[PDB]
Amino acid sequence: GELLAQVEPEDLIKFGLIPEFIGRLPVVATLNELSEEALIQILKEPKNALTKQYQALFNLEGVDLEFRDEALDAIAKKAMARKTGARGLRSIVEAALLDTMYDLPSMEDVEKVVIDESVIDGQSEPLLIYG
Amino acid sequence: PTPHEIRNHLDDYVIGQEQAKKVLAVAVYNHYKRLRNGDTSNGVELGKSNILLIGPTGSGKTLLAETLARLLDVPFTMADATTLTEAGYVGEDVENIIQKLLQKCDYDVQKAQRGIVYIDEIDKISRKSGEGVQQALLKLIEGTVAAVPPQGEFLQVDTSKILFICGGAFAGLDKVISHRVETGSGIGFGATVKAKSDKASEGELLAQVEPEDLIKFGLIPEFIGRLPVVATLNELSEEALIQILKEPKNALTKQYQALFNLEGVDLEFRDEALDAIAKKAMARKTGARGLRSIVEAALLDTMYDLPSMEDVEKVVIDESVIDGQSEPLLIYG
Amino acid sequence: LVPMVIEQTSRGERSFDIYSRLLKERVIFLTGQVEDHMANLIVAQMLFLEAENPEKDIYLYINSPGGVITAGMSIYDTMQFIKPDVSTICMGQAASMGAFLLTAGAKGKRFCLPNSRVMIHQPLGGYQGQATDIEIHAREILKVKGRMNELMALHTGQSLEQIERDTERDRFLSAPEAVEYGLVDSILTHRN
Amino acid sequence: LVPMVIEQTSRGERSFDIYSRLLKERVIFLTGQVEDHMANLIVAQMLFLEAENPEKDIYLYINSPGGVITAGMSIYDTMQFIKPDVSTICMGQAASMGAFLLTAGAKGKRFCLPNSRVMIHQPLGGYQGQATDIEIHAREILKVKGRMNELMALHTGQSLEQIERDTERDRFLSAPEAVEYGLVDSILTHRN
Amino acid sequence: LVPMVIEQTSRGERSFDIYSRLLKERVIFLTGQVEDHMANLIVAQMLFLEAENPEKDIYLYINSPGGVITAGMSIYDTMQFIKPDVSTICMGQAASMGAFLLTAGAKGKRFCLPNSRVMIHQPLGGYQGQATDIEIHAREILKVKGRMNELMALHTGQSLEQIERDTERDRFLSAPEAVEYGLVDSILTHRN
Ligand SMILES: Nc1ncnc2c1ncn2[C@@H]1O[C@H](COP(=O)(O)OP(=O)(O)OP(O)(O)=S)[C@@H](O)[C@H]1O
Ligand SMILES: [Mg+2]
Repeated sequence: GELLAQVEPEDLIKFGLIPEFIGRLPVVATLNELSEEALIQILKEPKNALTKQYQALFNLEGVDLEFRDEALDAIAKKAMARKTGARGLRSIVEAALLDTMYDLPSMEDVEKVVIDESVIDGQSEPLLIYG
Repeated sequence: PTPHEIRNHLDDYVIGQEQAKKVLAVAVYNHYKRLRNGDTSNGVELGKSNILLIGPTGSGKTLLAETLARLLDVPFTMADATTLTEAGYVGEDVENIIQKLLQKCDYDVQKAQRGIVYIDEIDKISRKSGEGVQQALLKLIEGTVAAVPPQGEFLQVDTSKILFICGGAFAGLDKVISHRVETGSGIGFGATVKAKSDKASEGELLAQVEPEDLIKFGLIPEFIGRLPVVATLNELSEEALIQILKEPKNALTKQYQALFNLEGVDLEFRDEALDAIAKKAMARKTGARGLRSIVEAALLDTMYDLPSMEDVEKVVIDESVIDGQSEPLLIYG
Repeated sequence: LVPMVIEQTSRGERSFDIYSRLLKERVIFLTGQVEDHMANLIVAQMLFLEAENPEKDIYLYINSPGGVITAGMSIYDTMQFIKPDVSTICMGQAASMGAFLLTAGAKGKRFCLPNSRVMIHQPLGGYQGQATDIEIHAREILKVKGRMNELMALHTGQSLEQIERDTERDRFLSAPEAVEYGLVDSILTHRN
Repeated sequence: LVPMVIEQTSRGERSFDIYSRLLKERVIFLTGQVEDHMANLIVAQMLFLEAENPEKDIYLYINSPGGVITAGMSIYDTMQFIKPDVSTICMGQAASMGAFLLTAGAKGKRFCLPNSRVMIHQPLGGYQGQATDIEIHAREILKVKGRMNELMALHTGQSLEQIERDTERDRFLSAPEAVEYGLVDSILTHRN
Repeated sequence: LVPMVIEQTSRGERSFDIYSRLLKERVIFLTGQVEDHMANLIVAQMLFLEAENPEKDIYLYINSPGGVITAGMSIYDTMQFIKPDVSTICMGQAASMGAFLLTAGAKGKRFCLPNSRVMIHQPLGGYQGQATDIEIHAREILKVKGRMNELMALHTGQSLEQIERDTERDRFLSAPEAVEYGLVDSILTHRN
């Protein structure tokens, strides 16, 4: 993030851009990789957040799940390690819930699913209450 | 226009480099006055006079060729030698850039003959491949019908009537020049050690440059011969950068102030603030290039909040504002 | 055997030795008894560094029991002549001429290791021959003793009389005591 | 003669000696009697490794009967100053200054060969001259003895009184006994 | 060991040593007792510098107690023969032949360090054998003494009688006294 904040025209020319093109763009809006605090916000606040996408997916069979607060931050840090931006959040949740979607429809008498930091970390399996 | 008229107009957009302006103005006037005489009544042929620019990085060498070209309606293009431009595996031939100059002139080869194609970073291809680029560039600098066939039927224009200006920020050239004319050792008690932060005499030494110095730098004798006209540029001192903030017609201060005048708010930069920006700019080593970035960032905070704030008549920026101690004072009214 | 290190640069791989690699970073070494040959070598290194950059500090590690006084005076003059400030760090020990050079560094840039030791003593000499010749040599050594004492008091900040009394015989001072005496400024224990 | 090994890299073949090749992997050798010249060389190697990577461990094989105490102190300070942890492995023997440096390594990283031997003894010195001078030198050596004992107890974890009694005379301890005493942590018998 | 410095040039990186790098800038060193081997080396350096540029000054640092008189005379003649002016700077000490060469530099270009010392004395010799042979050698040394005194008076500007009286025995003069005597012109304390 800091490296991109300081750029010079010679860098763009060396990359391949013709020198005239750089001059035509006096304004250079440089972005920064989303931080851990920003990842959690984008994980819940957005209307189309992947967290709610999976919740609606399970509603087809009549099951719902909730993500604990202690688990949201854990998913954000793992995504930062992947260095894939917001795209990494979807992959992390998919792998954690991969086993849940593999056997949940087969099982019967399922009411709700609870996932915490330990479940996503692989320490234990996701919790499920029958009803 | 006569050379005197050219000098009067160019000094308004660019300040300093008095010696470089005299030689550059005469070179362009002599080349163009010859082209205008297309009839060539006298049997003597008119040969091109290539120009050479030598100066420290950020001295405005590129701005001198572009600004001077704007004075005329002829097209101007630029190229970079750091990529080893050539028609082959060495790199990308600048011939494509030549066609770009033709495009600017409504794709008319007749007008393309008045090109001012400029090659920058020429000193980066000095012989230590490096020498290969110079050899392939010898013919291009002079008359040569061979070139990339245009696609507007395939033509073959000659590169004899198009002016060629090669300029690069030679590194270490001041050392060889000193060892030739200037006396004294560089190491020892009696050696004349040049202060890095004081005694900026590099510009004066460059003036005493001869073809022999370029030979030792790495340039092959053929390349030097192609460039008969030689010019030098002196480094811009801390005070020089201050003048560039107000004296130039399209200066940074005048541009930002005019922008704020649109909303009825006028900003004034005091002499104390101008010197503060210049001193920090020198440390960054960015030269005049970084002046626009640092000045814009300093006033970026208030510029964003200026349109939203109401009851504003005219703002002002103090020296402490540049250092970040305070914010631009606003006079309510 | 001197290990050969390699420095990675844009131009390409470069061959250097352990001492040469540190020299490129404005670092000098003073090991072994002080003499004319070794002293001249150190002076040459200081001049080369000054030409490359007359502003960057030049470090010099002093680790030796001492040597010829005359050979040591040349190094002192070079340090006080070159514009760059010479930072002296005592490693292992610094006695006789070594101690004098340790306090000759730029004020506020003198350091020493926690276990380093510094010893100061009066000049040592001696001549044999006729009575007249012995008198001349005796006066010469006495003059050198006075000049050395004055220079020591200038850096450490102590009084001239105090330096003379402490130089009558060998005096061993540990690193903590060196700071109080004025030979050094601080002690470099761990990197922070 | 020093064999010349070649390292295969993407750039191309590179020429190096046996000692230089291991130095590139953060490995240092301490062979021969400790002195000012050899001690200074070791210090230079440690500084170079720290600059390249201030986190990777720096190994140092100690194999020597000892030498000048002052020269050894410089190496000890460098090990405790550079951020990288210095791992000391005893090969063959480590006596006098060698034993002190063996226990000066980072806690939990000290090793020794199964047949290695470590000997510890009090400082050795001696001065000749006038009565006043002899008294000054006697006090200096005594102070060095106390400081060395305190440092030894800090690493091995033993009491100060225990170290003093064991240092009154030469004491030979095998590799298994070194672990219990606290000089080393474990013994490297076979690679696992 | 001699550190190897690298000079950055347009052609490319170049390998040089500490002494070679300074030699490229018209700098010569005179360290160690004067003899035939070392004296010949200095003469060769002066000739090479003259060919490269017969106008630029050639520096020469004199730091030695002296040596063979015959060997020193060769250096003096070379300095007065080559068109470039030879600038002599005294570092550390300059006694016997060293002092003579210090005052042999071009007028107005002689310098010395603030702590430098210069000593002047009459020629030293001696022969053993038959009475006739001893007489011949005695006359030879006497003639050399007279010639040396005349040359000294030519540079320092003092009278011939004054030089003879001062050369009867060793005379130690500090840097400030050297300027007044005429051996040197000024003193280089700090760079300005
Ligand atoms: N004399 C000057 N007057 C006004 N602005 C100047 C002057 N010199 C430089 N500048 C400004 O500084 C910028 C950079 O200077 P230039 O020398 O044109 O850069 P450059 O020549 O492209 O550097 P190189 O050779 O490619 S590394 C210019 O685009 C101008 O905005
Ligand atoms: Mg440019």
